[PDB]
Amino acid sequence: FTPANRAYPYTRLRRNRRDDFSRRLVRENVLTVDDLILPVFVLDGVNQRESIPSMPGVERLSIDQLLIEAEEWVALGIPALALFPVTPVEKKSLDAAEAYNPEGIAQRATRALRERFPELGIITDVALDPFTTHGQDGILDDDGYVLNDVSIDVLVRQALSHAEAGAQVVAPSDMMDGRIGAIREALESAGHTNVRVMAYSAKYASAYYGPFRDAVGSNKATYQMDPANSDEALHEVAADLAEGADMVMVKPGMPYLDIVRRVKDEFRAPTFVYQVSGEYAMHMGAIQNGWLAESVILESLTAFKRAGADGILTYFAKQAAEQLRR
Amino acid sequence: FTPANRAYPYTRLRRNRRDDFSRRLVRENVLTVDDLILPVFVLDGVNQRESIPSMPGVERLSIDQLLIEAEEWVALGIPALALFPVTPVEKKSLDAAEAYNPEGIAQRATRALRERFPELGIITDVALDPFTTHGQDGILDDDGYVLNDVSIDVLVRQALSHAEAGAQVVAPSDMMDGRIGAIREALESAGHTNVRVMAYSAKYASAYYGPFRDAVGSNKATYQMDPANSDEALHEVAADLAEGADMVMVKPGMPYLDIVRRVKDEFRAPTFVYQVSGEYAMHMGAIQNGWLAESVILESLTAFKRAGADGILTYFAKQAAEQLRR
Amino acid sequence: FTPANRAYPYTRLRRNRRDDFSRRLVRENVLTVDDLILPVFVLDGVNQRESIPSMPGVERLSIDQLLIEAEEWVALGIPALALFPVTPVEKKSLDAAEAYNPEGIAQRATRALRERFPELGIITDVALDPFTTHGQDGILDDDGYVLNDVSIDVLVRQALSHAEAGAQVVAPSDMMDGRIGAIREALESAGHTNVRVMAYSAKYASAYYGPFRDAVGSNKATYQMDPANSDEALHEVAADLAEGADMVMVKPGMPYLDIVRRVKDEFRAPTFVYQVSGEYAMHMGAIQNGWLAESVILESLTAFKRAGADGILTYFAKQAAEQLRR
Amino acid sequence: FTPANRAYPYTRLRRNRRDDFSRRLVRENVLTVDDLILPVFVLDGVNQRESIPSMPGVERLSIDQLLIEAEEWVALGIPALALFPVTPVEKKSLDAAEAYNPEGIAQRATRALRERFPELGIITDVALDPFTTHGQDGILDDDGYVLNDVSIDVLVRQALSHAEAGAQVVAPSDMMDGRIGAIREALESAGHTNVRVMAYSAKYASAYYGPFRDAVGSNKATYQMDPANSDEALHEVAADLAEGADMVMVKPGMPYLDIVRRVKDEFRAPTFVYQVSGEYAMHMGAIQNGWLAESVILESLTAFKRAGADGILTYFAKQAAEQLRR
Amino acid sequence: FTPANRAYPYTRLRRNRRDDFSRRLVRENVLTVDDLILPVFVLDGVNQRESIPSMPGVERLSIDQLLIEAEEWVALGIPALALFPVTPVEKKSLDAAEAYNPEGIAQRATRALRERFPELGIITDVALDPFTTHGQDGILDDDGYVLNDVSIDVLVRQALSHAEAGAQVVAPSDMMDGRIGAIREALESAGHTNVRVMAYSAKYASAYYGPFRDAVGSNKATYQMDPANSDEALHEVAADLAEGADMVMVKPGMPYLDIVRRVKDEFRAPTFVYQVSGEYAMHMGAIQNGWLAESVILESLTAFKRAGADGILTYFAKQAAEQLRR
Amino acid sequence: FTPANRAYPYTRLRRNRRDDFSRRLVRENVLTVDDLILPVFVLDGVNQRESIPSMPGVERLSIDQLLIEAEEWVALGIPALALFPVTPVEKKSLDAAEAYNPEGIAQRATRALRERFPELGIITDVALDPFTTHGQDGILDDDGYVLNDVSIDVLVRQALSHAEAGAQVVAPSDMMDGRIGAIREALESAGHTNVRVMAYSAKYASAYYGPFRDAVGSNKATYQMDPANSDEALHEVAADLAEGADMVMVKPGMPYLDIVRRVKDEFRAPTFVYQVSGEYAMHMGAIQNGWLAESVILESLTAFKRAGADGILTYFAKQAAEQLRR
Ligand SMILES: [Cl-]
Ligand SMILES: [Cl-]
Ligand SMILES: [Cl-]
Ligand SMILES: [Mg+2]
Ligand SMILES: [Mg+2]
Ligand SMILES: [Mg+2]
Ligand SMILES: [Mg+2]
Ligand SMILES: [Mg+2]
Ligand SMILES: [Mg+2]
Repeated sequence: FTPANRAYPYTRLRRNRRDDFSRRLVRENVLTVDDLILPVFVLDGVNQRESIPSMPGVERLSIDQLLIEAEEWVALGIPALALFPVTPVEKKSLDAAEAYNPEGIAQRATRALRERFPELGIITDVALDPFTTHGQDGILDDDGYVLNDVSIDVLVRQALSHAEAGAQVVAPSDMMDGRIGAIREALESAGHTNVRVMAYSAKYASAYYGPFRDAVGSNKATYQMDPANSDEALHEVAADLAEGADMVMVKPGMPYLDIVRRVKDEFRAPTFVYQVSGEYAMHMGAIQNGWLAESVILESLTAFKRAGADGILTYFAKQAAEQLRR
Repeated sequence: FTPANRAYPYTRLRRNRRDDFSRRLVRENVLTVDDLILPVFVLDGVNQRESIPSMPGVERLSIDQLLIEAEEWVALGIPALALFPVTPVEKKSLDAAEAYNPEGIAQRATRALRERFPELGIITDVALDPFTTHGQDGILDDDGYVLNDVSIDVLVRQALSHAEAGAQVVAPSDMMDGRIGAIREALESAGHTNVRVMAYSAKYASAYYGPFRDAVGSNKATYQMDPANSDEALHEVAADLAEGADMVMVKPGMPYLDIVRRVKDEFRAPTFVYQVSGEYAMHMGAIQNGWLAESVILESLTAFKRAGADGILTYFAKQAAEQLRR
Repeated sequence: FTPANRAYPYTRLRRNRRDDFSRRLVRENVLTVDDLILPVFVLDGVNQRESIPSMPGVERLSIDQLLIEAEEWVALGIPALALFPVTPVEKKSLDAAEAYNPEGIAQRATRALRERFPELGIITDVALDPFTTHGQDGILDDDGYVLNDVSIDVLVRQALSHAEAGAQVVAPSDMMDGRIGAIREALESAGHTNVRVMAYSAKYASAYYGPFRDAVGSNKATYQMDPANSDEALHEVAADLAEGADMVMVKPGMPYLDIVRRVKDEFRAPTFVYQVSGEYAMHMGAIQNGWLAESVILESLTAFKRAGADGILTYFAKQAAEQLRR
Repeated sequence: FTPANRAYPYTRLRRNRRDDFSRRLVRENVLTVDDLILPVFVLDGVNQRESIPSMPGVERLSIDQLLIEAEEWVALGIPALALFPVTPVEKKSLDAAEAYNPEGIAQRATRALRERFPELGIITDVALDPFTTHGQDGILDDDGYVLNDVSIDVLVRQALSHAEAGAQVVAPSDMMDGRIGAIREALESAGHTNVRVMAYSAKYASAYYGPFRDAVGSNKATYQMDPANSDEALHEVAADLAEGADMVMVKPGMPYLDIVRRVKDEFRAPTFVYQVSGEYAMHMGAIQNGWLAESVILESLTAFKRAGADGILTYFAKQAAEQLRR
Repeated sequence: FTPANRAYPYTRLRRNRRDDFSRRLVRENVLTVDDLILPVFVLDGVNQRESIPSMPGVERLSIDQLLIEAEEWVALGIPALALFPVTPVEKKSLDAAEAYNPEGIAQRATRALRERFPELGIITDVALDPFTTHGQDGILDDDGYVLNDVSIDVLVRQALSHAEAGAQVVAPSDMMDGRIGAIREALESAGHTNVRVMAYSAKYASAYYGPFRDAVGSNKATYQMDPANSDEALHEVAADLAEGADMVMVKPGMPYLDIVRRVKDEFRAPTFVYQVSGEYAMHMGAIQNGWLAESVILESLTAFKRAGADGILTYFAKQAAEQLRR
Repeated sequence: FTPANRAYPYTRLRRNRRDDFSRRLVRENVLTVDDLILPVFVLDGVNQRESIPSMPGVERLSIDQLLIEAEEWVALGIPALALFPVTPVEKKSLDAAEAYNPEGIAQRATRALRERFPELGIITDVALDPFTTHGQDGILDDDGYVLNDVSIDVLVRQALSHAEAGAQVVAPSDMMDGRIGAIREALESAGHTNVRVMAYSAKYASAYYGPFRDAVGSNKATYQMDPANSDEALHEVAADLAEGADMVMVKPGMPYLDIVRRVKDEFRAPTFVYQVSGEYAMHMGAIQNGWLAESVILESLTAFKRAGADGILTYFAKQAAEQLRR
């Protein structure tokens, strides 16, 4: 940046703000539907639609209902969904075998969506915490610590089962060291040459995941990042890029826009951000109370674009796409 | 940033995360009470405390009551308050003369606080919109446009009145071009050599100010910044620094943490951020609903520190200070 | 850095200095107990406490006494100790076998502290100079030169014995080329996945180690760095990061704050610094003589934080923690 | 900095360390006598040499004695002296008039030295605190605050008196805002076109000045810098360069070597550093006690060179010069 | 670089130039004997000293005479010699076997100097052009092109024979791709752990080598660099650093000071420069004609230091060392 | 610079060197005649050509003879001449009045050339040293010091006289501070809006000017730059650009190519360099002696282009132009 000796009154920054036409001409960023990814909670069974108290307006959907809702998501131009299965309690186990079951919810939903909506991106969640008995992040040693490499073995099986089900993108959310490279080598070995890996690169140990936990039915500091740390996120992303990630993600979203910006600025790679359950809930609640105008939805999403995000995982994706088409 | 060829498994970023002691050693940023500024809403009477509906848990206080609660804020070590008077409708006018009234709420509160707590920082609000007939940002021309230099004349008189009342800091929130230099020159000519000017430098035309209206009882795009614009913020800050600001501020806060980052990175000057009414209300609502843990408060405030903020204007200051103490 | 055309009298840098509250608000760095690591000299035997003339106020402690003193170090919140055994003269030998003895002082002290204070970080010293016959840095060839790779073989055995004793961090202080990578591969091979390596990366051939030598009972230019060289430190650290170090350290401390700064700025990695025996002795002596106020202790430590250090090895850690709690 | 993929064992940084000749070839910085400035304490009488208790080995000297010892300093090639007069208590006053007295100690010493050693640089101290009733930094208001611009008026008269006495360099150590520009303009208007101004630009509110008080016989936070602050030093230096300083100084020295580094790196201007009384005393005390080898003197001074200093104000200048000669 | 708004007449850059003492204080670089390497031409036989018409004052020396002259080079403090054998015509051959002969001139001279002057650095020339029949750079294919990898095989044998003879540094001047890595691996494999490799990294196809060719008794564009190219030199040096060079050199010298500067600035590695035969001859000739003052010698060498060189190969090394001691 | 992991044998930098055509394609810089400025020595008579002993092949020419040879220079496409008058001793004086004489050699030559070759650039020398009694650089005070601002008064009158004579470019070589701004302001006030000012910005106190004295028939350290200093050159250039120079020059040339590089890199402004009399003489002497091939001329000039020069003042301009043509 060079200020170029710009000085009032020769320079008045209000002149460009004076009229809509000039504000439009100098506008640095615009949000479009191309930027939006919808996370969706997927139930077992048939003809199920369940509200989530902590996420007003978001429903968990059985696969038949998901296919029905998706017709309109596609009609709105939403490029991709991110699937989050709501695992039946009885399918949770010590070594998370359900993660790689070809008849698991994520795998079934994937095959169904790929057949019905061939152009719709399906991003699966590579993660053991939907399948472990008490939502722990992976396979535990005798001290209750999440074992890094052993958990990766299971994550790899899971990633392969998602690729087999036809997922165009797998997104590992587990925060094990080196899992991106492990998953990429396994995809490459098995001939899944074009399956994208969207790394959750700089994922923070956060209070903002609370409502998601309520939605899926479920310590973090030994794998997820300390919210205090910014330089560390660069090291996380550099490793995931070296290991072969096609896209890198920051999570949570708005509370870490500084991280989105540093990551985009330093690596110039496809950079994604998750506007998490907590962010959605606090915005929606404030809107319902009449504390915040509905225009806050697009403002919050524009923030991600300005900060350098290429795409945004957001529960507002349908509302935003509606407000963008209109 | 040099990645220095760090690679798994020689590099495992979980090793520093393994134990609390190493997490503490590598922790990049820590919030303290010396980062906190409490905004307070000030009433015109005596023995008055009112609850604000759209800001649950925030009260408007008469000066006598403000003096009482300030005992607690000072005991907690909160360095400064930012005063926001709740102007009676009868004192509102087209010329905003109440802005520089020696017996305006802001002026009376300042005098009372400076006398009772000589070490407590008082930051006054240099702004016409609390004093105009319908909350417009300044003096209007025939077209209803907020005239720049003519509004500045009033803001200067107001800043001088705050300095006369003993405010250590005046904070112009008006977003007229060149007002920082005009206020600084007036303060200098009048001999108020040490009155700090905290510029609201990069202040966005935002939906997040919604609940503030409910607190103080009140076209923004022609003076406040387009949320889409990041480069433009650097030009705003550069001008305010040239014009004599001792500190510069980004507003709103969490939706603009990338802006905080860029401003701190490029200017290396004292950088402040406002966690605005809508950010407070969003968080408080989710906490009250039991959707989010109370730990999000410290998490939200830590973000500002990590992003580069030196100080945070936050309605959570007392709560935060009590959590930091214990 | 962009100066932003800031000019007296519009800019007066004394305004922020005018009051405690504003000095606090703009304060760029603060020292906390999270930043402190205490080095401790450990004797053989029982019920031993020996003063060190060249390090007033520092005592060498047998393990029983160390456990007793540690209760209070932990109570003060000191996150970690760095152990320096005082090796009995008769246990020194040509090929430094004592370095890896499971019944060596460092190994015994480690097991005792890990059991008694499970949350306290134990940083061991990976070094052959406590175990060689005349304090030489490693294994000598027939010319009296310290052989690089042969010394690393012994250092690796030692590092493994520390990991076996339960040390969470091993800190190689030997300045052999490539020892960080050698030690990391051996830790990885043996399943010590989470043992941290705190590299003494840029360690200078220094006169400031004199009192430490007195404390432990003991040429340098062929392995330790020439104090003239700054660019070279970057090459040292880049290699240690590539080789898998979790933290990198500069030593001595205050005489090399420029190096701390370059290292933090260039690599953005966890950066440590040793305020060595000589630095402690000259400060303590000057304080005892009434030449320097006690406030110099916290000033010297604040310098490390400002310079970019994440943690500081300092014999003042107890005094500083006391003065920070109070 | 490009690490250029250097890796062990292809890269072994010990190879250049192997022999004295290669160490000499790669040596990045060398101290010489042309880096050294000797501060001297000057008495008001004749045939006077006094030992300073808190600065062992440093003497206060009458002008006749100063002239004698200067023969030795000149023979050693020390380029400049910095004069610090020891003002008799009777000459101290609220208006600090002695500061510009044509027969003040500083003015008499300057005239005598310029005549006797025409090639020797004389750096005078532009400062009010040697002349004020109780060593306060400048003229006080009713509240006991050091008034900026009014103190500057006195400093300007003083700088002019030093120039009239023939000083080649005036060095304002007062830390008033804008004094460099005010002194430069006065010097220019009076025709002292070639009088250099060595600004004390980044001078910290430090405990390290303790022994200086014992030498000269004498709220600092309101003009001197907070030790925590690094970015702020760049703003101080930028202003002094704009205002006409020929050289800029960091003070104290070794506790602020990161500041020396940053200042040299960003401005590429002649950069000076003061190894202050407390740094001297710390080192001298440890040497006298036999805790540190006398080689620490050259090591401490080499640090300044490596950090970026062009010149060092040091009480060790004569000792250093004798060591460099032999 | 930030100009810091420095402006005449507040800034007059002549003030620092006014007096010797201040010019000395701000002087950015100084040449010392530590910077000098003497190239020497070595004859077969005994009691030989031959003048070189194109290099006035430079003599070729048999080994006995070289030992005699070296006593004084060592007395002057010259840290190292670079040896250039004058190969007997009858020892030149198709496959340059003389390069690795343990009884070759370079090998014999090396053993003799290492025994007699153990502290003197001996830099040998790894090159096939002294041993090929018509001074071609290496082994020719059937088109007369210098084969890269086959020539490296011979260069490696030669480098090993120099290490065996005791050379502390080998300097490959051949400009084959990858020879630095090949030579380093062979040195490492054979246990020559500390033998330095001083790469001729960015060596240009130059007319300035003419007199050297006369001195040793002897197309270039297919291996030596085009004098037009600057970016290319960075690629050359990056590769040599990756391949394990301890020092990197630019050649010729003064006509490529821009390259010295870029190389030092970009890599921050030990950077050397050869002031070649042509540079020496044109300076010496101009001095002998009375066209240039003798002071041009030190000026030319100071240029290398200012440009960023750590050491200089120069036929003026004895004259310069004399003029530096005196 | 990103090395982009280029490694042998995948990267072989000899591949582009293999054939003339690829060498031509990758060639980074090319000298042309549009880079060349010819300095010429101008005599006061008619029918005069004199050989300069210390500049073999360079002639001093009367204006009539200059007009004749200029036919050839123009036919070769040389864009500009730099005039250096050879002032008769009778016209030399303490006040240097001949400098602005409308019938001075420089003024007469300019008028004659502008009329005869309207497209040929004429660069006059703004300098007092051709006109002062003993070749001193300007007007002297009682101490023999070259007074800055008083010399500038004469230089301004001279620059105006050159502009009146029709010079398109005035080039002040005097090294007084602020003279560029003073000349620019005078030219502007007099309406010479398009007269270019080519500042000698970074002109070193050099031995390389020796033969120039023999050409024109004639303490430098107090105005010309110390050869040791590089950072200082950037401050000199920044000032001249601020003061209105259209182009800036480094002098001497080849000994300061790092300075050319830094100046072009930092300012990106039209950058010129003087291959001075001593550089010419060194090269010419070696060529005449048969020590160096005539190809060194183009090699020396290509260096300037590669270093960043836009134009070169060179006594080889005619030779170079003839070589470039053929
Ligand atoms: Cl004030
Ligand atoms: Cl003067
Ligand atoms: Cl014109
Ligand atoms: Mg990771
Ligand atoms: Mg503005
Ligand atoms: Mg190392
Ligand atoms: Mg200042
Ligand atoms: Mg190469
Ligand atoms: Mg100049």
